[PDB]
Amino acid sequence: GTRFERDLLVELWKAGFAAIRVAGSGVSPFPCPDIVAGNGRTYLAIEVKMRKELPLYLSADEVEQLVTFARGFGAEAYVALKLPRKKWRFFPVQMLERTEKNFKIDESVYPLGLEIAEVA
Amino acid sequence: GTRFERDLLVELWKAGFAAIRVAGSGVSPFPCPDIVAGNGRTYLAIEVKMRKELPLYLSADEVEQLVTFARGFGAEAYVALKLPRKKWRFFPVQMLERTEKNFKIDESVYPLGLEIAEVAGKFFQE
DNA sequence: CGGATATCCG
DNA sequence: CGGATATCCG
Repeated sequence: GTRFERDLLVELWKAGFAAIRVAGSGVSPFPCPDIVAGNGRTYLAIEVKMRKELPLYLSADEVEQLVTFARGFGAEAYVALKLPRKKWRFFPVQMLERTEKNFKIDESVYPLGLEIAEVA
Repeated sequence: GTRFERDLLVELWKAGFAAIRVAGSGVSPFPCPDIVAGNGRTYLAIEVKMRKELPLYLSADEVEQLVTFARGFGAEAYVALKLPRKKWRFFPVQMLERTEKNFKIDESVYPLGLEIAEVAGKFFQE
């Protein structure tokens, strides 16, 4: 829980990123994203999710907010997803699938996600 | 809160930055700034300070950690200082005055600080 | 958020 | 070295 978020930051740090947890932006009612990270070359805006199983559903609003932040900041928008017994896995927002009104990572997308080492 | 960070976040947003306050910005063993901001081309790591009057003293450790973070992340390190009845002013770490063991912003340096519009203007540098 | 000590400026 | 401030830690 708190455990796996610590694990995610420690993995990012070991991969060479300085990474911070976000408290807020002072202008929006919601804190976005969850983590921002940079290594001097690559910058990441990360929405962090844990799920007991697939699929992960994301609202259109939450994907829009993440993409808008990433564009305004100069970062790559990512979703980090933790499943039980699995390592953290990273999905560029471009990998998300659409539902009628929203977004998802289902069984067909999950295998395409990246290990932190590849993101670097 | 603080209400100071909040007010600075609003000014950064008005100046075209996507800015965020850093959480657990004291309880961590690793270096981390108060605010991190980007506008698509410029990246800032900012230590935020409010004082009734000059000088602002800054510890060697606080400045070293700010520089270390900014180097690892890929950002420019700045101190943001608010004095009563003055707008926020931004100081690149290279601009800080030195005391015997630490750092400060005092009467000689305060006038050289940048207004938020000049920081935002870095967008157009190559 | 605030009380008390360690640091340290001048 | 005296007193202002950074910092710790409940």
